[PDB]
Amino acid sequence: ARVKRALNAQKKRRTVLKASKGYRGQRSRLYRKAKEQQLHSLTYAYRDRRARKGEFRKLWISRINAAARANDITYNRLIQGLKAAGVEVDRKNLAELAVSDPAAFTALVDVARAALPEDVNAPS
Amino acid sequence: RGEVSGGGKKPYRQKGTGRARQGSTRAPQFTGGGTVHGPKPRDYSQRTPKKMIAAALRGALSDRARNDRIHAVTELVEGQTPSTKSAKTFLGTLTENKKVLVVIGRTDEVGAKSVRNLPGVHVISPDQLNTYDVLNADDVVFSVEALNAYISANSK
Amino acid sequence: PTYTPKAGDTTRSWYVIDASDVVLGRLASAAATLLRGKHKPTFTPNVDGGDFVIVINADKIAVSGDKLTKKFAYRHSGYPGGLRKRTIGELLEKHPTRVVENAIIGMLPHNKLGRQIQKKLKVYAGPDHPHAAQQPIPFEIKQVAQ
Amino acid sequence: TYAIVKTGGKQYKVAAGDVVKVEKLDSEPGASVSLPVALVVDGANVTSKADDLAKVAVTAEVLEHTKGPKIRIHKFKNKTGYHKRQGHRQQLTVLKVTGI
Amino acid sequence: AVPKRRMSRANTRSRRAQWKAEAPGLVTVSVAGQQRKVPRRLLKAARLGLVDLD
Amino acid sequence: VIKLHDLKPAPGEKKAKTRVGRGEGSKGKTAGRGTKGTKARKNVPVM
Amino acid sequence: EFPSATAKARYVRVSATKARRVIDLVRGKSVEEALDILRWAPQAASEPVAKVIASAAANAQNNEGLDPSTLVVATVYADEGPTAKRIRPRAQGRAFRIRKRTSHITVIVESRPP
RNA sequence: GGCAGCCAACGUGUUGGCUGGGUAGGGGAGCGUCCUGCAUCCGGUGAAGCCGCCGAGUGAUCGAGUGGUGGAGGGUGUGG
RNA sequence: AAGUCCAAGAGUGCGGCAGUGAGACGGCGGGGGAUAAGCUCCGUGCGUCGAGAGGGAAACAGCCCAGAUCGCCGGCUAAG
RNA sequence: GGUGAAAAGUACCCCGGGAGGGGAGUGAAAGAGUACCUGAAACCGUGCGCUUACAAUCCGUCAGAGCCCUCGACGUGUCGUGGGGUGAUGGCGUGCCUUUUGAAGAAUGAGCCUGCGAGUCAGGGACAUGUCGCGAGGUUAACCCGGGUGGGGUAGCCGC
Repeated sequence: ARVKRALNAQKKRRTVLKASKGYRGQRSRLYRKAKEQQLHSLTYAYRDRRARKGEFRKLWISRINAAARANDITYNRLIQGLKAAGVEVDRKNLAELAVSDPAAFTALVDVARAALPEDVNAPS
Repeated sequence: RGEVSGGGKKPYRQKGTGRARQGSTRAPQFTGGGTVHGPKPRDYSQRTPKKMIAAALRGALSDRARNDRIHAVTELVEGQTPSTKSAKTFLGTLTENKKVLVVIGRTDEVGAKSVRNLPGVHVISPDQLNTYDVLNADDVVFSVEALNAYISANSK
Repeated sequence: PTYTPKAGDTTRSWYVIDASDVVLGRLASAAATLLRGKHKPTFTPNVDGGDFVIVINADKIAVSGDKLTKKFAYRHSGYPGGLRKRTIGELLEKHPTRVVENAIIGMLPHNKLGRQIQKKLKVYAGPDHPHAAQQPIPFEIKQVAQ
Repeated sequence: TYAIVKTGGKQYKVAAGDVVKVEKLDSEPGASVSLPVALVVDGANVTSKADDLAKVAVTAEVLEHTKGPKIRIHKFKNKTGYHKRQGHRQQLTVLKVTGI
Repeated sequence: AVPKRRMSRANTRSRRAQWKAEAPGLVTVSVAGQQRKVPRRLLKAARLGLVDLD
Repeated sequence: VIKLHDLKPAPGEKKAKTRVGRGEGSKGKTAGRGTKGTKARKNVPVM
Repeated sequence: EFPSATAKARYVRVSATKARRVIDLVRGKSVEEALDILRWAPQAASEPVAKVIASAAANAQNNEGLDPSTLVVATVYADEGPTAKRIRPRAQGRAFRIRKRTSHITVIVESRPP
């Protein structure tokens, strides 16, 4: 029973090269060099799927802080005040309001400032 | 690599040539070299216990008898001259299934020849009756003598 | 999905910052903030969404301690021994806009977008600037208290 | 008017007729789901108090259940021989907000 | 010395594009009634009939 | 009726040969032998 | 699509790169201008190219019944062909490989309006 | 919100609690190849192969889904 | 005596199969050294790397936080 | 090694010295032209789309403008539960294998593709487990008879 390593062998090669369609140079043409980049490609995909949440939260925080400064409040005091007021709007939607509806963000800024302690620096 | 022709000599020096160390042009990696673990002639027959063989056959015959797939016959055609047309007609009147195992005695050359040329009809002797044959056949047609011989040889 | 600034979404304003008596670090930090656009809720780090900043009176910037004579701006030409150094005082004397601009590009990101951001920093050493036709908005550096 | 609905552990800004993909829901397509709200904004009014939000619920029709993109995990450690291939298709529910 | 690494196809192509021929500048000349095109350097030779205009 | 296509082995009668040396997913590379040594290329005798 | 004629000079005894060096001088040009450029181009690979282009124009005039003056070399390209492998002996009895390369020069001339 | 390993409960497989980084290595279960017993099904109304498209699977991989080339053998089940 | 106890996936015994038997650094206790070495040799129900991704030490196996089953464009935090 | 079922292997046109081709023909097919079944990859072109000449890039990944196509919608050209190509820009990002305490390592091997290339087989072997058969018994070896698997074979072997 002599089996040729051709039908079976080409399947993973076609898969890896199809995935590598778009890579520069050998990484898109040679199965071996595409496989090396595909290992790194999916390692990065996993890493960046897990870091995308953090980096989008960073973007949201940057925008919320921008709107907070516009509304004359600090971002951390804004978050403190929102928590004290019991506003459970996450940073994604807060930044959405900051960008689309600045009046809503000003309303929430007023809420957070109202719910802040009379003295933020007091030990409480 | 020891059976393929040539390859006795070390192809080239051990060191200095910048090439991989080869000890023969017939090593397995070489094109045209020898097969490492390729097939060798083997005797696949297995010493299955006699009781296991007999029980498997009795079980196959039991399955057929339970399903009413065992038929008996005094003769296959009529005697003397074989007649495939007559034998096919009779096996049609008996069973409409395709695979039929005709357990016929050694002496009934007439019936053997007559039924021999039907496509899905294996012919076996009562002493050679075996699992694979009975299981492969949809029906089992015994000549009365063949059935009696099998029953005698087994009850004995 | 989160808002992404499209083609016709980056509106840039013009801020003029008076550097007289302002700390170099403060001025540069606030200028870099404006140039990046960290003050806009539409901020996106992959976009040059910032505002033009015109620093005036760059020659009367304020430093602290002995940095005016013991802090050196270095440059290497590539040729061996080609390390020139000029104290902040000498640099203010020769190229007054230099000190402030170097501080601001230092505080900017170091990449292609950073160098595209630099183009919006129009620092001037005199009390006057040419961009009066832009109606630049005066910008005082204020701290959002807590 | 738009509400920041809470559904599937996440929050989504929606308005009447907006379509959102959310985590899976135990409702057949065409069924209606009442989802709690983190904040409603009606033009100018902003309902932020949890007391007044617990009384407003965003109603949404389940258009269908879909499967998200095919994530292909291939955990790899070099000089180790450790590869682990894995796949994922998150089960999501598509909701069209009927109103608030 | 020997090339330490295979040159990337991009670098190979960019350096290989520099091996190109320059198109000769062709000037019209009247030979035997019909008009032909020859290099301005061979213009005098064509006028004097010294160029084998196939 | 029972047929040759109905005959199957007993549950747990047959076990899949272990294909050693085929990829890192199964017993790959060293083939269950570990790194260098005598036992990486030969069987040390029992005595 | 403008009417067109093809011509394939196959197994030309010129390296495909050298055939291309002269093809680039003419691709897209009128047939008459292409033939003049190839006539005065120093590159010896120009003769096969000129012959392919002339054959394309001749096929256009005869087999397609097109006006020669309206023809331009629409798409001309030289592909690699079979390579013969020869041996060049060198110092210390080391045999290097010489590659006698060939090229298939394909010309496709189109009859474009004036 | 999805999957998987152990365990329990009751059922006639649902739930729940824990637990699921991993080299040497151990155990378990599988994908794919071609060769065949048997059984079936597809094929000059176009098999395989190859190139795609649209997709599919928790993985190896899959398309008795499809289009191009093709020209004659293939698939599926269940075993060896 | 309790706790842990739908688990530590514990301990012990007997079997199938192993791999390992080159360790590294860090804290503490020590020998050799010059109470040098990123030195060397020990002890350490000490840790981590080895075989460990993620965050922090800038970068930086061994340091600090923390042990990656998968997906979220949710939230709270550790070291910092 | 493989044209095609059959040589029907291009009587006679055109470009060329020829090669080779374009016609025209044979052929079911010339996407079978004695370079010939199928015709993969490497490799080399050409055409089109996007992108790039201020930029420091393990060549990816995640966000992602712009541009170019596709499927729907509404039937304004703009929005969508869309899809595909390209990728300005930003974040993150130190090849694979081997061997190591530890390698992206400036340690080893690999220029690339295709094909091949390594725990296999014999034995009433040994041990252990699974699974059948029969069971205080279980098996038979050689050999004999069967155009086959089947039937005999009580010598021995292991139990006891």
